[PDB]
Amino acid sequence: XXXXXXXXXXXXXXXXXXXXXXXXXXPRLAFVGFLGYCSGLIDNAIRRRPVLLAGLHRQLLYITSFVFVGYYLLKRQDYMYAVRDHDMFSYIKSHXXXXXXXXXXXXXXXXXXX
Amino acid sequence: RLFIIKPSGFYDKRFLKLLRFYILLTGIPVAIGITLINVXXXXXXXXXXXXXXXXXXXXXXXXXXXX
Amino acid sequence: KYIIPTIMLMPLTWLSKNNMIWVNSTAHSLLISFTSLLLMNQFGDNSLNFSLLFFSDSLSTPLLILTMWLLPLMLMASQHHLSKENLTRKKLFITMLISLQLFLIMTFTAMELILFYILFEATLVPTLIIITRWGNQTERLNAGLYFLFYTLAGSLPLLVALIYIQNTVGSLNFLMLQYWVQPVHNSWSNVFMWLACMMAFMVKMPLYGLHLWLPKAHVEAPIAGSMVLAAVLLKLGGYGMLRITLILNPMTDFMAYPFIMLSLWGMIMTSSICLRQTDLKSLIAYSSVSHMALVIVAILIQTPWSYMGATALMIAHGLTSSMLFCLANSNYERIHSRTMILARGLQTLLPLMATWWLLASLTNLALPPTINLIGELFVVMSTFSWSNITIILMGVNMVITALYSLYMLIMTQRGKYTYHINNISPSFTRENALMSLHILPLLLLTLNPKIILGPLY
Amino acid sequence: XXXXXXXXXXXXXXXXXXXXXXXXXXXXXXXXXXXXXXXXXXXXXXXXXXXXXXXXXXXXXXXXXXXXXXXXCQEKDVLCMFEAEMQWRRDYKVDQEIVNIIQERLKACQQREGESHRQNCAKELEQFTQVVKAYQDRYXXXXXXXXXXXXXXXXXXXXXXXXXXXXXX
Amino acid sequence: XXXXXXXXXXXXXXXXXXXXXQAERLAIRSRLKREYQLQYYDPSRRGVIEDPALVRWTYARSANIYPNFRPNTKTSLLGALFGIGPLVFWYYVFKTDRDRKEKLIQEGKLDRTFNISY
Amino acid sequence: LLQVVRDHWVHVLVPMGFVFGYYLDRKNDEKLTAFRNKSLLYKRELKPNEEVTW
Amino acid sequence: RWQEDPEPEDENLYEKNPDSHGYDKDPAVDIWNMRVVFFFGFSIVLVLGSTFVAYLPDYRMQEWARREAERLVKYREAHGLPIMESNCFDPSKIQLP
Repeated sequence: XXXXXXXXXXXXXXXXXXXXXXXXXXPRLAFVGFLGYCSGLIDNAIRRRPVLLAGLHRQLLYITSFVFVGYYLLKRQDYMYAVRDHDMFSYIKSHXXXXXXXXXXXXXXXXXXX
Repeated sequence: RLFIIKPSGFYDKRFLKLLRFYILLTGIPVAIGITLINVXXXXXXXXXXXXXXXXXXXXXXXXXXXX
Repeated sequence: KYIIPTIMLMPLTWLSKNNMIWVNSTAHSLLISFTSLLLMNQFGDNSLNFSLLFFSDSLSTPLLILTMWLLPLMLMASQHHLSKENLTRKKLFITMLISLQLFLIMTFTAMELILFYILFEATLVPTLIIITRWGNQTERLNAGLYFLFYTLAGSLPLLVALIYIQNTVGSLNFLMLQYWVQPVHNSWSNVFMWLACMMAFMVKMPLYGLHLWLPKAHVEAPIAGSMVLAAVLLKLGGYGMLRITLILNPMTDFMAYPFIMLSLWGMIMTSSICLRQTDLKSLIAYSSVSHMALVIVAILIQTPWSYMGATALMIAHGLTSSMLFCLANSNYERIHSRTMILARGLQTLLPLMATWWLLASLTNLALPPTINLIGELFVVMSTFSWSNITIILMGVNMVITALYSLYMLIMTQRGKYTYHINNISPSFTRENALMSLHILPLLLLTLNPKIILGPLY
Repeated sequence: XXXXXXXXXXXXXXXXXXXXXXXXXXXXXXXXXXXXXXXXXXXXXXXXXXXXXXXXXXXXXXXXXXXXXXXXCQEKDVLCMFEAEMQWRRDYKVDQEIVNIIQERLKACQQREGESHRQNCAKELEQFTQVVKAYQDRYXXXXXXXXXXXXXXXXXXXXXXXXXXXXXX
Repeated sequence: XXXXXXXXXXXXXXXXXXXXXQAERLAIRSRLKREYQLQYYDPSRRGVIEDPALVRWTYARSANIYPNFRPNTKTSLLGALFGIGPLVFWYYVFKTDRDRKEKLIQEGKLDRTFNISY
Repeated sequence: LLQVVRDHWVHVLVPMGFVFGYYLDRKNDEKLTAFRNKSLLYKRELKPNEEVTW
Repeated sequence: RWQEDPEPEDENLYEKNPDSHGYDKDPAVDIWNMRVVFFFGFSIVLVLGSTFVAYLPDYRMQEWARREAERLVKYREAHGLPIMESNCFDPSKIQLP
């Protein structure tokens, strides 16, 4: 859902629903953490400094900033996908007539030659 | 006696020597591969009894190196 | 198991000292290629999925092993080039091959169509930078722009094709889930649905029309000859034609009928030009059109026998054409021109390389069962079940298959070399090693070609 | 053995009555080479077979039968289809090598008779014609590449012809 | 191509114009030979000589593609009929053979009983 | 100890990268625990070992 | 006028100040690379890799199917009349039309 109906408008993270549990040491977090390290490699390409890998130790600021913002950004990702599924399952339960079930068949299909 | 037509030869003959030296270096497990059939038994055709389905090798016939 | 050690090649070349570089990039790549054969070959009746859908198992793809085979070989022939220039420039264009190897593994492994598409066009980016730089002759841009504006013009219609399928019929994803697919009713609205899935693979696999993408990429050489092996990988990189035709459109073969006829004339006319041509690299460039045209014929028949010949020819051509380009590079490094007539002289000046010239040329023809006899002949046998007329056209092509190879031999088998004074040393220890690393894997496939053709084999 | 039929027994007995000569060149060379290196090869094979002693029995052949056929479960669902599709592909891979055995029975007939060729046998000729015709109709051979979902349509196409022809007569 | 009599020594006259014509041919022949003579007979070279005539021969087929073809006329359309034309020629050959085959499978079987491959 | 550590530093990373890839890609099967004993095709009852095989 | 364009020079290792080598510059780097690790891949991937290829680990039911077929032939020959194929995976289908 795009427009809020049950969720509170303008939230820092969620706060209305907190129970979901965020991912711990996820493969998704590692890629954002890799980009934080990658940003601390190409910064020495702009301002000409000796060695991209073994240069200035202000790289720790670049890794942490990508992790801290990324953790909050992925927390919203797990939240928004949950609400999207929650409203989907509630739509089937309340209406029932919109959904139809079919199982087990013996229907003929056209066979291809050559 | 004549001086005759000249080729490089030194670069050419060395490569064939350098190639075969590393074939011979890994020609030892080729020699062991023959003795693996000789010393160790390969496989026998027999009906399986209901006790164990797979142990070490699940289903492999011929050559001990396959298992 | 496959990805991650390939990614670790990137910090390997940069961290190592300036005197080394080439020793670390070649040796470490060889042990990863050994482990690819160790695990991927194991399969049951139907090949079961590897893990979660990021990189999946191989069902009918022993072609991944070929990419692992060229993984060190794309560094061996490029040793003669790049050495004159800066040390930082050397490290950059080894890592562009590593990035190519990273994306090429992902294409064949991952059993997908949605995420496969963003890896299919992703191989074009590193090759573009590779082609547009280090080109000794001019018109790099008249080949570099043509490299994308042929492929991307045909492949961008996959966005309107693939997404249209998953929005209506379940989801594409695993392909092992893809049995939701119902046969196409065949209507005028369903014409552009089939064309958009095909036209993407009609460019990478060259036909008679829209085929000029390939000769421009080969004649205008990227770096020496090792990058031309990656251009061979792009031809077989469009392997999804094996997957789309079988699953997405099984009933649709009536619209395939004009496209077979186009590729059938892309056998006589593509071979005729490959006779009177001047450039040594061009006479491999046009023979590679006809050899890959055989595969396109086999796919559109959809018979179980044809896919056996199709999968064989992908590996057969991937190690014979690349072998021929290394021989073209070995003459390009000595004579400094790609002219066939000027670069004339085998056996007298090149005593041991001439035997490698013979073995590479004859493999284009139907030799004792190496891979090309299991490749070409299987398609010709399958075409008769389609129509009786085919072998009258296909037999003429079998005459001109000699006319690629023998004309390349004879125009170099004259021991004159009056104008030429260079080429003192015949071949370095690495140069002779290149020629052996292409033919001897095919000579090992004589004993067991089960891992050379396997769609339900 | 057991599965392969072949001939029951071969005669092969020499008389040698006409001409004294040097007995026979075929008989003298057979007796000489049997003890020269053929006896040594039999002794070396027996020495290696006895050296094995301990041997693993092993399961070899695997079971797994039926687990619901493809023409019983319908509608696009991964939970039911996957077990059914694996069963059909198991049968198709075996039936590729079933024909191979029957083909080799016809291969055995050709050599053993030679001059007779088509005049005798008849049993192997009839067995080959029955299976291949059934293989052509049921196990694809006309309906493109192998697919379990398309196989049910191929079986329905043969069933439709049987219902239409019998109703008219 | 050959005429009624093979050209080798047919129709030759001394005259005055023909005598100067052979002098013109030898003038270029000796000029291009001497620059080869100066390049071949020295040990200081070591390498393959360029020759501007041979490079222009390779340049004739590899290049000069789009600088040409600007007068299309009726000659280009005749070449199109020899190229795109034969593709349409087999369209009435392969389809007629397939329609012959497809009719046989449904009614009056022609396929062999001992057929199983593909 | 000083001669080996200073000269070789990048040489260790590639074979260790294979082990790191071996561990990471294997542990993905723990995410897919469904269908281990269920569905009779390779199903077997446990006697001593827990959950057949990983 | 070219000014700075003229700089091209022919370069070849061949044998001069190299004795016999494949790698450009330094004899110590050449021997340890071009003959050792270049041929180590020739010994592991080619020679030790020849044991695999397709031989040993069965490879997609090529050897398994032969033992499975033979026992199914002898069983069906003794009891049944039809050999293997008669009605493939079809037993009581719910009509057609």
